[PDB]
Amino acid sequence: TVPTEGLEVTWGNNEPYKYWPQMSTNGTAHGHPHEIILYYYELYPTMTVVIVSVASFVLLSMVGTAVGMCVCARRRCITPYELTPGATVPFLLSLLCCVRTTKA
Amino acid sequence: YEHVTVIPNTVGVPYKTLVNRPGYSPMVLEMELQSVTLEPTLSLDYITCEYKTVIPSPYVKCCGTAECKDKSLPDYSCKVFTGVYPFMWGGAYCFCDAENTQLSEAHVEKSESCKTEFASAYRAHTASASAKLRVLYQGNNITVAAYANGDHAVTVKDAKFVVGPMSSAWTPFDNKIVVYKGDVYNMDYPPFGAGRPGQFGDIQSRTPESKDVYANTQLVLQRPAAGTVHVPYSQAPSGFKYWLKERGASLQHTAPFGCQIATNPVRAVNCAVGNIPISIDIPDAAFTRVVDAPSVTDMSCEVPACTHSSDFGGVAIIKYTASKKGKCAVHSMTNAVTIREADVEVEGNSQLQISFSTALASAEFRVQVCSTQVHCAAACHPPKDHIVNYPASHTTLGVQDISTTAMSWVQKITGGVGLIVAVAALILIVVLCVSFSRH
Amino acid sequence: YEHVTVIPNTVGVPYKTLVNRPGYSPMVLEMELQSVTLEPTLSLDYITC
Ligand SMILES: *[C@@H]1O[C@H](CO)[C@@H](O)[C@H](O)[C@H]1NC(C)=O
Ligand SMILES: *[C@@H]1O[C@H](CO)[C@@H](O)[C@H](O)[C@H]1NC(C)=O
Repeated sequence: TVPTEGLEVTWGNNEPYKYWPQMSTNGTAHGHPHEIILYYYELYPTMTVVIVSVASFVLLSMVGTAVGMCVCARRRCITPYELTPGATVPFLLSLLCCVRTTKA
Repeated sequence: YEHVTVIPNTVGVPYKTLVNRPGYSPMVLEMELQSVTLEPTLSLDYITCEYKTVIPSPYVKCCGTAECKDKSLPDYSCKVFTGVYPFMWGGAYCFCDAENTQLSEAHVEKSESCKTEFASAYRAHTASASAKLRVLYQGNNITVAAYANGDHAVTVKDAKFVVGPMSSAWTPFDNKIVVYKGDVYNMDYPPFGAGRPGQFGDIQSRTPESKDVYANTQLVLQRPAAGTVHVPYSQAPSGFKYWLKERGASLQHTAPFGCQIATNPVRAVNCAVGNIPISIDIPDAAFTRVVDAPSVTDMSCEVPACTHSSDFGGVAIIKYTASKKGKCAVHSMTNAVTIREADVEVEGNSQLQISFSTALASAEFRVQVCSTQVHCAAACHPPKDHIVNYPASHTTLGVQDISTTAMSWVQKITGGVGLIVAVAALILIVVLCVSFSRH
Repeated sequence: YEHVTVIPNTVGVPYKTLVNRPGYSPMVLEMELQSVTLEPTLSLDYITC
């Protein structure tokens, strides 16, 4: 296994051999069929796959913040009609349509 | 002007530099070091070699009692064995039987191999560096030797230069170093006079031609048998005559960073780590005027085929329009790419090509030609092979590096929902506007 | 360099296939087959006269 530095290998009384790595097998391209991550497989395979994993993590955190705003938004759209005893708020929920828009 | 450059300590890559003297032409100069070695300090501690036992003939003390006068010799040893009986053609050598004793005595010494074939236990501390470097200076592949420390100045051909000091003070040698006739070993030798018996390190001398040596050979003189008139003595195995197997290997094959170690003197060439700063200084006599250089217009660069390999995998083609006829230097201003051409001859409205290379997939890049910026972009390909037998040049790169549509993808997927979180902020402020006007 | 392709099993039709290494100029390549000789395996049961 030739390292990212490079290999020296001597055999017998011959003058030794000097080997080096290059770009990969490279079953890869750039398109709508992606083949992008395989380009990743020469700039550090199994290093900064932590970057794409934490990138999936920060996008799931972003949509988790979307879950946070949706639960705060449903709670604060229930806030104007907590149980306001008029039984009829058309210009609240007709203008709003959070949940159960049949309740006047 | 004076120009200070820095080059990483690797052999086999033409590094380039630009000396910018304002009011004058740029100076794209080339350096390439061909060999860089270390000269560790010479201090031989002790020679060591193969011993030889010196055994005098026995002293058959025929029915008297002998003794031995304790002469001071290195590993002198003696015993008077009683009750001996030698045999010859007339059986016993002498007549009587009871008090028949035998004075036996032996000692150790050097050999003739110590005159020629030995090992030297050696002390070596911090070193100097010496190197040889080729500069492509204006159609001249010049080459200058200099011992690099920051303290040696050499001027040739209207060029003054001070090389060194090195940045890494690492050295492949430890304190203890043993040399044999074509190889070195970083092994702690036992100190002279403190030689453990049997193992390597026993029989020792300071100079190769002393008349005194130190030894530890555990010599025991056993009892002779009946008629076997000889010297029954304990053998002393010395580390040299079996030293051949436990060598492991020389430092040629145990070194870090690929140093080649040649003896007499013990140089360590191509110890490739770190970087070296160089100071070059040059007056006007090679500097070219700004207005007397042919300025150019109509910068039209493009790349027909780039391939991000280790060879010149990109041939960039550029059509231009100059002012007059003369030399023109070309230079890469970012470190993603590298060029193999110092300067080219340009007459007017003409076209040239250049052999560049980079490491990544897709990059845009602005070249300078005789203080004229020209930007062109390229999308490249990887080579189909996996292993080559030479290091590349551009492959020092970062991790935040430009690409193809990858950055359009990362600009896509961060679309954002924080604006609709701000819409939730708007619904909470429009409900809190009833009583949110005090704090 | 290395190329794999599929031609349809027809006789007497010219065909061309594009080979493209990177870097160098690509080539188009002309080929045409003439026969597909089926050689089945033989074994003699008997003769009759
Ligand atoms: C050859 O022998 C001489 C004297 O024995 C010694 O000084 C010299 O270093 C030796 N050289 C080699 C190459 O063995
Ligand atoms: C200097 O040496 C290099 C070694 O490859 C060669 O390519 C270059 O053309 C030489 N230049 C001159 C001016 O001798």
